[PDB]
Amino acid sequence: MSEKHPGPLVVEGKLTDAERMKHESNYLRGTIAEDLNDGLTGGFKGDNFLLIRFHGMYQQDDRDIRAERAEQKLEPRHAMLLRCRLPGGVITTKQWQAIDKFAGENTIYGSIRLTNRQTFQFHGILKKNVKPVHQMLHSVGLDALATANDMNRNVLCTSNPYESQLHAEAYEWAKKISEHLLPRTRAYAEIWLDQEKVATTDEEPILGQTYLPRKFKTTVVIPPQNDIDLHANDMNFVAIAENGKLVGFNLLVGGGLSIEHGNKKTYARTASEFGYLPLEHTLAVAEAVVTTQRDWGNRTDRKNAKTKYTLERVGVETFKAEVERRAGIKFEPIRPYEFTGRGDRIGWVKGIDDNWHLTLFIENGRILDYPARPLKTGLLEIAKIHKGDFRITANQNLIIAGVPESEKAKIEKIAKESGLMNAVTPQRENSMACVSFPTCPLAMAEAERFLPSFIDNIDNLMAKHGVSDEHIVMRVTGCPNGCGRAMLAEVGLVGKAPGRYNLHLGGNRIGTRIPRMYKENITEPEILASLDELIGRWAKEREAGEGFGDFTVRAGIIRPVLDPARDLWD
Amino acid sequence: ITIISASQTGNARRVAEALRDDLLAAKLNVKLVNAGDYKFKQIASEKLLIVVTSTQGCGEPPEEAVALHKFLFSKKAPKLENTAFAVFSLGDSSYEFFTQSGKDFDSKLAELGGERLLDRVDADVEYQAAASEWRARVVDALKSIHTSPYSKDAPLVASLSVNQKITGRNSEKDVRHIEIDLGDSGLRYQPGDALGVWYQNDPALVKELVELLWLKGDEPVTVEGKTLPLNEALQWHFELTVNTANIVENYATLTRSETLLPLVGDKAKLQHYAATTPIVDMVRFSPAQLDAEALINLLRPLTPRLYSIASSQAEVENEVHVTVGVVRYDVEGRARAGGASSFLADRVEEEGEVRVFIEHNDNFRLPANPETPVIMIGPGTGIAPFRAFMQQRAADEAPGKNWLFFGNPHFTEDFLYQVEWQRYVKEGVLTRIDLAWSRDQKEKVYVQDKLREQGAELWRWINDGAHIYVSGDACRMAKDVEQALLEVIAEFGGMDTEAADEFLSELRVERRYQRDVY
Ligand code: SRM
Ligand SMILES: Cc1cc2nc3c(=O)[nH]c(=O)nc-3n(C[C@H](O)[C@H](O)[C@H](O)COP(=O)(O)OP(=O)(O)OC[C@H]3O[C@@H](n4cnc5c(N)ncnc54)[C@H](O)[C@@H]3O)c2cc1C
Ligand SMILES: Cc1cc2nc3c(=O)[nH]c(=O)nc-3n(C[C@H](O)[C@H](O)[C@H](O)COP(=O)(O)O)c2cc1C
Ligand code: SF4
Ligand SMILES: [K+]
Repeated sequence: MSEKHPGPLVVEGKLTDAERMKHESNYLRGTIAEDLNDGLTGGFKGDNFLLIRFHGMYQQDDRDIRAERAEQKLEPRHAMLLRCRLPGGVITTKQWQAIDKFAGENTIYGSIRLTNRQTFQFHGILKKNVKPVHQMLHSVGLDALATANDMNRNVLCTSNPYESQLHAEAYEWAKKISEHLLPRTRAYAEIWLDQEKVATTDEEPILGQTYLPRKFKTTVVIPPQNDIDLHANDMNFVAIAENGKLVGFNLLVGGGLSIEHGNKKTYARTASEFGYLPLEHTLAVAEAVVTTQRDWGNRTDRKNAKTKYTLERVGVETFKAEVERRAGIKFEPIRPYEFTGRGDRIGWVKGIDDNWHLTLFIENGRILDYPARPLKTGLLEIAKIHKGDFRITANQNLIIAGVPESEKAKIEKIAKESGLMNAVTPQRENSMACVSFPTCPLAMAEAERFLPSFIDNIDNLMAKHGVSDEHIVMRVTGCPNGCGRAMLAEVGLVGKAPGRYNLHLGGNRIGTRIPRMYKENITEPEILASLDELIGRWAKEREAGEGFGDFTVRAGIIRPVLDPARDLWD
Repeated sequence: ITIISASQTGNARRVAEALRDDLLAAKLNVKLVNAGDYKFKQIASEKLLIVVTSTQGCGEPPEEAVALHKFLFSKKAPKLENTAFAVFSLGDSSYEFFTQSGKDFDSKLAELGGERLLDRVDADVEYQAAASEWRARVVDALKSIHTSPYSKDAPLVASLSVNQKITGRNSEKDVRHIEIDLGDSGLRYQPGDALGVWYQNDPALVKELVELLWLKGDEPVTVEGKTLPLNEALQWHFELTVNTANIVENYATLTRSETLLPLVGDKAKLQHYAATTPIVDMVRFSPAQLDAEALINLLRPLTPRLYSIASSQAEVENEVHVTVGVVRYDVEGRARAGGASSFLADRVEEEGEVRVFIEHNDNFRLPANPETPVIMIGPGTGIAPFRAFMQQRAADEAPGKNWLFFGNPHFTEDFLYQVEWQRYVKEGVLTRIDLAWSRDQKEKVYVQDKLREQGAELWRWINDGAHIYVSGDACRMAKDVEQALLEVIAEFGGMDTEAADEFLSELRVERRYQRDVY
């Protein structure tokens, strides 16, 4: 028996306060309906502050004016963050028109923030508009149920495969997986959709009364594209096809990127390969893995509850055996899959169905009406004109899918005039950041408002070094949680303090290697100096088609992380 | 013979006190009673009745005389047979309504057959000459601050401790929280009092006005018994931020401008002009080479502005807090502002020199019984005395219930003292709070709508002997809130509109319905 994983199946100890909140909430109801009707405070009091996440909203305040309002004898500007549940990122143009209208009208920021999990976010929603947003989401056939707190997160799917014929099956299976793992509770419909109460109790056969120990994240991967970053999320279904049709899935369990600064018990590890499962067993396997995580999770520690920690505690073999027993199947040996890259395909891409896919690069996924750059208005006009549907990408980009040849010229004309696909360097296309300031409560440094200037400087640096045609996956997070996935990039900047980051190098082009910490608590000028030296080194003594992370590992300037549960911090 | 004094700030009070003095010296009898302690329902048993009154926001009498005024309008007033009456009314020509309360009192007292021995006369802000010439004729045709040294004339020279905005950056209105350290002077006040703040005109505004008249700014002018330069006088002793009709027609008469002469003789046009433009913009429309003496004669003496105290000495000790709503408006792109509000907002440094005094208001006080429920309606800058009330009640650990009605355009920006109200409702001091944000949705919602919504609970509280307090705007808010109260009382009391008005007048008599409006 390996000593690496000697822990028990279930840890025994005092349960966290979150588990008590889930237990005593009466199946995600709480007093949210009552708390909506008070005007004294702009937020949710008591356990509702965390129970509203189960319904998809985060209570937030603007951190740029938090102290100013504190000294102004004013409460923090409590506004809700509404994240929608969009399995696979596919949103219809009618739904896009609805969400655009709501963001323009009933939202403080007036912006649609695309996320890296292939869904959008509404920021600055007042408590009086908390119910109308859910009403309109239901009106256009959407919902925000179980997209926050401890349930299955938004299910991802590769939004633009090279052979864009498996996307139909992959998106169908992503939607089926998302609907299967939804909570079987009527709290969401009773509170927002105003459905008559049923004189019986809920069951939750899939998640239980206390639900999952932590957030659960699932993906559907179509090789060789890895834009969804399957190693940052718990369950990954790597699609496998024979003769052009889906035949099965590859299951990879144990993802996660969140760490804690200076806590060796928290680490970011890549998902571990389980095995090949026939196509018809996808739902059973997802159920088995989710229930195994629910049973064997660490509910006594919230920094030890994610599926990666459970995998490293109970062992991969025992977890796989339990999944096989629960699903009543046997995991076939993994059929080989390869990954070519991780970025998006910006421009016009031809599909098999004689339709063109237009991927628009939106900087930081923020859709707004900028001066001389009306992205929101152009997107609205496209939605009015387009007859297909929009696909949000895991790189916070938007894909205008299914454009016919006749309408290709019109769509290009409206998009180009609105500054949606203006000229942008290749480096900026593979550069991403989390929301961070001014909305994220846990943000330590700037990521979204720091990424544009940083990438401008980096583009100038590459132009100076004569490598401006090449690109480096550069992700900046203002938090150790790794929401911008800085713990999978070639160069990652995790926030530590306002203006200070930790520089991480040694990543991978395909995102299958955590970047080891290089220098910590260094301001921006130190980061640019170090990156100037390293890019100058890379621009000369590299090989043909070599990435920056591969060069940094090979040149010996940094050492790669092999087993992140042991040597990530060492 | 009885003299009736109807005054809130107290300018009619001193006139009535001097009047009763020489009446008791000359005739005999003559008793003096305020409108608040007058048994007004026994008016028919009077021999001689002299009324000295004031004028509030728009024509309404002082809050203690509102009960008597509504009695005279209630069609239940008795028919007078053996009483002679004379009405003396104060006022200010700057406001729209000039001594209309006295006009109404005189007209009604004549209508019920009272003998008008002396015709009604009008008084401006300078009432010394009119009062002196009126009391002599009254006497002729009739013979068959507690202890503090500080007052309006000698204000306390205090210091500004805190000047903090209490509205969000996205607020269209600028509301300041002004904390003034009284020092060791020992100035004492009570909740419901007002802090009379002496101010100074903007040096930039004074300079612009002086150069707009092609003057220098240092030419000597005569002020009181001393000689001071023009800038000093215009900054310390004369009012520039308020335009009156009299100022406009005097400028026209001593200027003969083609753009001002046709307006002379039209009261409506003159008043609209005065209310629409400041003095400096009005003189910008027509410079006229006016000298320093003409400018000094044209303007009016500077007067302190009252601000409801937003603190209780049971909590803040030797400090006074005032919630100052800064008046800011733009004329043709030039940003103008009010005198005292902008003086406190911008022109006083921290620990700066501010001359203040206390304007005691007895008819706006918390109940003497701590168990009495309290209902407060304080939208806008009317929340200050209710902050003082809450501090005083929390300090005394009063077990009585408290109800607050607050209203403002935006919840996230215009909720004054929001954290304080959250804390007060946390500890049970403020039992119930109702908020009406008029600019948060498509339809305007004000405090009166919330009073209408909570009619049953308001009626139960009133039956429990609750006190109703109104503080804020008087042009629209006070009338709307009074109408909402009348509707609630009539609906939930099983009685019509007239009986509701009588019930409200009774509440005024029992010192249970009290207003501090402006
Ligand atoms: C928007 C997004 C980043 C982005 O710019 O795209 C994001 C934004 C936030 N994340 Fe995240 N997370 C986002 C992807 C991620 C991912 C990356 C991924 O899924 O591909 C991770 C790292 C991978 C992982 O955790 O396995 C991630 C790990 C977290 C964590 C750490 C969880 C943990 O294991 O400890 C937190 C903190 C928490 O859960 O309390 C967090 C918390 C948050 C919150 C809700 C902050 C909070 O707790 O209140 C953020 C709201 C920001 C705001 O103001 O709007 N976010 N977050 C992503 C939205 C995903 C979605 O729409 O479903
Ligand atoms: C008992 C009492 C209590 C009070 N309590 C408070 C309180 O708690 N808080 C508070 O803020 N005030 C309070 N006030 C009012 C206060 O005394 C002042 O009236 C107020 O603060 C404005 O002072 P000011 O000298 O700056 O304005 P002024 O300079 O005297 O007025 C500005 C002038 O400009 C005019 N004007 C305004 N807007 C425009 C426009 N857009 N275009 C053209 N002309 C315009 C006005 O009509 C006015 O003539 C109270 C008053 C009283 C009597
Ligand atoms: C808020 C406010 C509104 C006023 N409105 C008028 C008015 O409409 N017409 C008028 O003649 N005087 C008006 N005045 C001036 C008062 O009538 C004046 O101050 C009067 O002398 C009150 O003095 P007293 O309280 O000592 O009796 C107003 C004063 C204030 C403070
Ligand atoms: S990584 Fe930290 S700062 Fe960035 S979005 Fe996540 S929680 Fe916020
Ligand atoms: K991007």
